[PDB]
Amino acid sequence: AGILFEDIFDVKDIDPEGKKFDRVSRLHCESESFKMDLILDVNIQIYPVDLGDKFRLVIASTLYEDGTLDDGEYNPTDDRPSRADQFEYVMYGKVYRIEGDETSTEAATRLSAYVSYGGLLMRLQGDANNLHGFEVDSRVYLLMKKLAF
Amino acid sequence: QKRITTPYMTKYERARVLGTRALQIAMCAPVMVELEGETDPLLIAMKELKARKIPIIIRRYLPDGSYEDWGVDELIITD
Amino acid sequence: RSGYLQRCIIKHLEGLVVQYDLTVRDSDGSVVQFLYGEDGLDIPKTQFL
Amino acid sequence: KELVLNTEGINLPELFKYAEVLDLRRLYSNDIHAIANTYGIEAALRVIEKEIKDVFAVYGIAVDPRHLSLVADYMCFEGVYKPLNRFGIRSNSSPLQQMTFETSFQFLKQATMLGSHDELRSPSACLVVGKVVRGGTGLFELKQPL
Amino acid sequence: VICPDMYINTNEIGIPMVFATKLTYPQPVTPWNVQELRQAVINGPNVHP
Amino acid sequence: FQVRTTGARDRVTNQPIGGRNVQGGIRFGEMERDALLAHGTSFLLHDRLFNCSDRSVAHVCVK
Amino acid sequence: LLRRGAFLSYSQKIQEAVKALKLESENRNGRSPGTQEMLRMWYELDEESRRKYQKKAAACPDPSLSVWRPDIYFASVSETFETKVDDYSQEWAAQTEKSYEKSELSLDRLRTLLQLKWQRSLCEPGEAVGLLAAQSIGEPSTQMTLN
Amino acid sequence: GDEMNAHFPQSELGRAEAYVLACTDQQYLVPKDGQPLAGLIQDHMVSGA
Amino acid sequence: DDEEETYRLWKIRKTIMQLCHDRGYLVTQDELDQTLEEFKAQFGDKPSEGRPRRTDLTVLVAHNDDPTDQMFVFFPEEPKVGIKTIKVYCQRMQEENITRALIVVQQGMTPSAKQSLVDMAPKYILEQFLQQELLINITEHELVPEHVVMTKEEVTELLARYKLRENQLPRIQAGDPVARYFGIKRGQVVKIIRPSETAGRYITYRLVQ
RNA sequence: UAUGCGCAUAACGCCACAGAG
Repeated sequence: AGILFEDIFDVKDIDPEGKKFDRVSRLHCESESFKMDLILDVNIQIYPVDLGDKFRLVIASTLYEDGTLDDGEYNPTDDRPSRADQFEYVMYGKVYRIEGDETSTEAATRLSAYVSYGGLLMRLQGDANNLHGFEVDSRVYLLMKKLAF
Repeated sequence: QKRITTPYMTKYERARVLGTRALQIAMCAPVMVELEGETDPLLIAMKELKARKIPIIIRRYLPDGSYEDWGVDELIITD
Repeated sequence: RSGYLQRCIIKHLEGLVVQYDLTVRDSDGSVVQFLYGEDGLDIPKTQFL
Repeated sequence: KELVLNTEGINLPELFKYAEVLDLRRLYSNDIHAIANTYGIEAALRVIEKEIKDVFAVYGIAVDPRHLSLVADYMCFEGVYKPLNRFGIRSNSSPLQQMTFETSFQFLKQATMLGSHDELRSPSACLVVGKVVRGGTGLFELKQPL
Repeated sequence: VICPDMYINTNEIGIPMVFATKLTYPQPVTPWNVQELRQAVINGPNVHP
Repeated sequence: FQVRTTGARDRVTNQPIGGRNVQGGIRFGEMERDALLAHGTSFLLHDRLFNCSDRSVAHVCVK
Repeated sequence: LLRRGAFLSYSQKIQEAVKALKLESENRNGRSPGTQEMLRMWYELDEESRRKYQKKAAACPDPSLSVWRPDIYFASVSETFETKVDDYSQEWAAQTEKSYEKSELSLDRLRTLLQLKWQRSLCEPGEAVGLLAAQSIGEPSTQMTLN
Repeated sequence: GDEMNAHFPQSELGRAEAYVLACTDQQYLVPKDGQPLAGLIQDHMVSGA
Repeated sequence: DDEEETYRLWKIRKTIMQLCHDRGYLVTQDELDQTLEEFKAQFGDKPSEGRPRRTDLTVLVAHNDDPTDQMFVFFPEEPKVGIKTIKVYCQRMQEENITRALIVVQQGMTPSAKQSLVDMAPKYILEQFLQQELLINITEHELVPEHVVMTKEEVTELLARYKLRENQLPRIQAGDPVARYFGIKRGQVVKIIRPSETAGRYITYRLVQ
């Protein structure tokens, strides 16, 4: 596996700061298993999300379970199996900051991690025991899929 | 005596070094570098400045009348 | 009004150049500043300092 | 939130009586001649440099401080606050620069009466006689080694 | 008169054929630019270059 | 539009003449002189204001 | 802002409470008897211990730009720039421990970066700074209306 | 309807200090306060935004 | 009157004490920090009654290199000072072999006595100050930088570093208020530490002409 | 100096109006 994070989220609010970019909704979500909360910009033309939607959010370092080869080059012609075949909405972006709170006690149970998917931003905040695989300038894949319950 | 001015070639000195050397290559002065098909004497003078193969002496006059001599080989060129 | 002012200021301050000791001197050797601008620095290059 | 006196008119040693109520350490004035006769010439230099900044700052214009320090160091070179006009150019070394500025016949007449010498180092005097100007690419010479 | 142009670089100017066949430069003849100047002499004063 | 390579000269100063109907020269005036002194290009003023207006050769007694 | 001197320090810190003892005399010429006693002690009671008060009350050294030429002496920067680089060194030292993904930069090579950039930002000899100052007072004056 | 003068330097010295000193690439910052003065204008700052 | 002339005499004593310390004369810390109550304790109050006489406030400071060159500071009694008073002051100076004094007048001198004070030799260097221009020390102002007179060994290495003539160096007048404060002869070079805003401190040099 | 073919022709200022940026 190259999965950096995996959880089931639930949309608690949509655009709270009220900025309303066209084709983009900001989803303030909140987790089920962990203390995680999500802020996520999605494309709502190609993949619309309503209030109260429950979706499964996975963040991976690669799309291939047979060894994290980590190309970063995009062939549309590769019909080899991927992680993305089991998901509905897949992005790809760079982690541009991670931060938390510490006073001589490192990673003191809060660790934000800000990821930008080509301009569609994302923070994933929570306990730092789940936020280990993230570092700045790293490439990650967002992989979300609505759960039908 | 010890030369107490800047070890770097100023921007006004490389203009006049390239001007004088391109005027020399405008006459039939021998070219110290390999011409890779250039026909402009400025480009040849820039290759000679980059290869440290210009022999001209800059005489830096101080405002009392005194001077000190620097070759372009012993000045630090930048971009 | 803005042109004659600039003409007068140019015809006074034209001789002032930075010498090889870093002193801004007039054309007769008269020392106006011992370092240019009291620190010696160039205005286009102090922007990221 | 301090309180400030502001007088329309200038008498610098009159306010020295009231040193117990007024902060005379931070006295300021527009008149550069009053500051030059009360606090010296190196204070009048900073008054010049601050007054030009206050002129341009009404209009949101920021001229860099090094230009103002050079202009004030030139106008206070001789120990007095000198104008930049045809009466402050009488002090100049080069008769040709005085002629190319203003009243060329009067400076020509003075240079002829006094027998004035021009060393041809001014930028005006080098362009009258067709010689390369000393600033820029003319502060130095190039020598060819034999 | 000046007109805009985006499809030249920022360090460039667009010179017309009216001016380009009238403004000359005194290029001295060296053995390493005599083919270019020889083609330029054959073209003459009304054909660019 | 106008362009002047060489041509007629003023009969007093041997500098080019003014006008495009007489096929004359354009000025490189005082503020252009000032702004080119500010570049530090001194041979470019020497070009524009001595080699391309009036470079004459006088005879002096050196004594 | 306060004043310095050898005799000033010797009278200030040392012989103030000593002459605070009573003397019972008059002013000779504009001077207290305590000042006259401190002049007597300074003249006679010191011999090569006034070198201590001489060196402990010496003037601040000149700035580096007037002593060491900034074009040929590395790290000879301005005093304002040295204050700024020291403040940013103290403030940058916190972020390499706090903020994540440290960037293989040190304190001393950062100082060397800033000092070499300060040395390279100097005016080249030849620069007509008077034309630049003239055209920089004159050109904004076209954007200034009248009264 | 503006007009611009194009002076054409006739010596290698003038050319070499027009390439080095007075080039457009070196005039990026204004000497007044060191701020940029070359930059894109009207349509570009709308479509880039 | 009283309580105003005592304030004026206190301020123009404190200022000439700061002046004499800045010129390099031996002045104690208590004599610099003299409060107005300590001034009423040392010298009298009621100058109209005459417990402080201006004859009684004449000080004699001495210089820190050697006690051979000491300096008077005279506060003359008459408001308008003529040659008749400065002849008496020079007769006081010739007894104790004093080569320098400083007269603090309360209205200005006559121009004949001004030319008299200039007309004394190098044997008698007499200077004059108005009382009004001693109510505040001008060197404590925020715009006035620090002025340091240079020894002839420092002027030599100055003119040797820049390969410079004294004709080329900037000028400060000898009637300049800070040149009159520091008591600088013509021909001496004054080092000036400017509190710069672009740099921290800036050393410039001016010659007294 | 320009044009034309060494040759032939033409070799400008001052005011005042109007205009361009």
